[PDB]
Amino acid sequence: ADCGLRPLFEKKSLEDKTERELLESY
Amino acid sequence: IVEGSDAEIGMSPWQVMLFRKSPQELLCGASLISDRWVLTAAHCLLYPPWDKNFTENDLLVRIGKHSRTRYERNIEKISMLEKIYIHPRYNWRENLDRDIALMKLKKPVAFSDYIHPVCLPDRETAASLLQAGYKGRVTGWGNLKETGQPSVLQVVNLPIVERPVCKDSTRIRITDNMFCAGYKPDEGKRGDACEGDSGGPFVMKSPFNNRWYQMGIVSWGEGCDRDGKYGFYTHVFRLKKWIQKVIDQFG
DNA sequence: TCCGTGGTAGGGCAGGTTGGGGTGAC
DNA sequence: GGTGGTGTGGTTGG
Ligand SMILES: *C[C@@](*)(O)[C@H](CCCNC(N)=[NH2+])NC(=O)[C@@H]1CCCN1C(=O)[C@H](N)Cc1ccccc1
Ligand code: NA
Ligand code: NA
Repeated sequence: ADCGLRPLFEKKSLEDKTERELLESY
Repeated sequence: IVEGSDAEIGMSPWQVMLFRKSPQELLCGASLISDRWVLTAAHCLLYPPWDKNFTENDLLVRIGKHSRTRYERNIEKISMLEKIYIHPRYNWRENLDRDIALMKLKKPVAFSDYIHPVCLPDRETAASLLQAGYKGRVTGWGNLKETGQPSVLQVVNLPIVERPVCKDSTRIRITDNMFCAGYKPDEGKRGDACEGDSGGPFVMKSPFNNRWYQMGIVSWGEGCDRDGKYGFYTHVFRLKKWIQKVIDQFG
């Protein structure tokens, strides 16, 4: 329900150090 | 995980450690999908060519961890298993087809900063994201080379590969229940899962809604991070109705 | 155009927690 | 220690 939204990342609008790498791959 | 790096804290809160009660040893990865259910690779539990067949009371799962061995007080959750469910069509002999299992926890787990379920993909997400070239992310405490193990959780990002390339890469018969991921030899960048990382999640972040989805389970390989060779992952969206049925039937 | 009857394996030819549908594979 | 540390914060108490 709540799935997929990390408390310390998405719920703070804070990105992890390599996630853009994924998003640029789309 | 070969050629990855240390995970940030809370970076993969659905990551689960499959543990054996005695000897106290780490068997595999797994992932949190509901408050009562964990998804791993079947071969983590049952692998008859080596007479492996673990009961419900042989194992624990540890959720919320970062350190491999140390008890992470007021951070981790240790849970006992109610029931193990292996896919009836799991083929241990030939190619680890449908290499998937579900473990029902004896009690529901409380989510937190460190413990939190990943989403399983719908049709649209899956259509959209399972495309060669897109990168996803694999995590685990498996081995760092192929010939030792990490102090904390390892993460690496790797691209999904075209099926004909995956098919040509390996001698083994591959089914449409599995996909492969990795860099090619002329792409320069490197990386792979390795032994001990089985059951760990291959995940992707949805550009449409910001959620992370589990597209794969670390299933198999030949070596780890060998040029021309790619990591093989259980195609999770293909087996989602089994996952559904079991949950809804035995929750 | 094909994707069950044994296989990873019982009992049976349907269906189940399983024979669907897919960046399909032949 | 209970779970490491020539430890007393940390991803967490004291
Ligand atoms: C069980 C998991 O820890 C492990 C993960 C290996 C992933 N490796 C890479 N490079 N991504 N799985 C395995 O080791 C599986 C389980 C048993 C055999 N196996 C293999 O990888 C063999 N190397 C290949 C194989 C042998 C027999 C049947 C299928 C695959
Ligand atoms: Na059957
Ligand atoms: Na301490």
